[PDB]
Amino acid sequence: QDWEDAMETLNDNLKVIEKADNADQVIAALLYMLAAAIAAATATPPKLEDKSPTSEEALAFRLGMHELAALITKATALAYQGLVKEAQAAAEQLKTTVNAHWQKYRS
Amino acid sequence: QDWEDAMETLNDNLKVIEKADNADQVIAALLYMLAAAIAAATATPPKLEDKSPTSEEALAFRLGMHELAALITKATALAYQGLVKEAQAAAEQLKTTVNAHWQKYRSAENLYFQ
Amino acid sequence: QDWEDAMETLNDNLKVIEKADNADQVIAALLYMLAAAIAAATATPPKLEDKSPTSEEALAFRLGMHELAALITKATALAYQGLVKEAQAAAEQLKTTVNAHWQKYRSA
Ligand SMILES: [Ca+2]
Ligand SMILES: [Ca+2]
Ligand SMILES: [Ca+2]
Ligand SMILES: [Ca+2]
Ligand SMILES: [Cl-]
Repeated sequence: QDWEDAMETLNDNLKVIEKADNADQVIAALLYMLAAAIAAATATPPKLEDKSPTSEEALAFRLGMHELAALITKATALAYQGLVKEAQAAAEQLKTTVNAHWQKYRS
Repeated sequence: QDWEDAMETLNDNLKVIEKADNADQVIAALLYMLAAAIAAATATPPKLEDKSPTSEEALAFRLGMHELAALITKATALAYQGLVKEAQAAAEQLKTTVNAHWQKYRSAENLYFQ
Repeated sequence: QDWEDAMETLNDNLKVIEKADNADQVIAALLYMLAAAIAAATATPPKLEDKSPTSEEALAFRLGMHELAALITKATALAYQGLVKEAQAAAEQLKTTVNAHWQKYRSA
């Protein structure tokens, strides 16, 4: 999947998490988000199409995707413990961090 | 030897997944693969022994191992849902990707000058 | 968020694992450790404040954190199979790794 596909998967699974009723649906959605965040870190967003992958700018992009994976993993740990509303709050919060990355690198 | 060892762990656990009878057996094998994929991205394969770790070619290698981690994680999501046949099919697909990475970065010395 | 805050989360959750009685307690703590290791790889520790983020020294730091995430994930696989004592022994090994990394990268 290209970068925009991975971002769509993040968007689609955030919507699943906010409507979820039990931990298993929240964890499954977070695992799909984690896979997408890892994939996004290996892809090239539009704003970086012609940049050297070892540039400071490309590294900052990949680190930003790694930050998303950290937050997704923390929300997975909350949900694993049965703290489903807490994991849902964490997902709502990391929606804004995902959005920051999306807006920075899209188009 | 670290990269070759990780690749062996990937191949070993793909066989576990093919023989698995339930979701928990598949998930455990995928978690071992994910650990080996992450470890492999910190290793230097034979093809890159002489290159700067900050070179483009070394980064491309690391991102290729991260691609494998993403496929493994997706298979793990399928197995967590109970979609065992689907996770097994995803694993058969990532075997092809593991093979491609292995052929790209392994030592080619047996093939020199053929 | 601090590199130091991620190191504290790793330290805290190693104590949780050492006192655990069952696999789910170990798995939850390992997942918090995995989140912290990933987060730490995106931070700049004091030792690296004077270096380019694209330097070999910064890359070695990030790969040391990735190495820690691999060990954490392997301990999670052990605990997922019910091998609680094995997972706790793996955690004792990564205590050493976390300590070494802390000592290396703290202080400018
Ligand atoms: Ca597409
Ligand atoms: Ca069988
Ligand atoms: Ca503190
Ligand atoms: Ca403290
Ligand atoms: Cl076999």
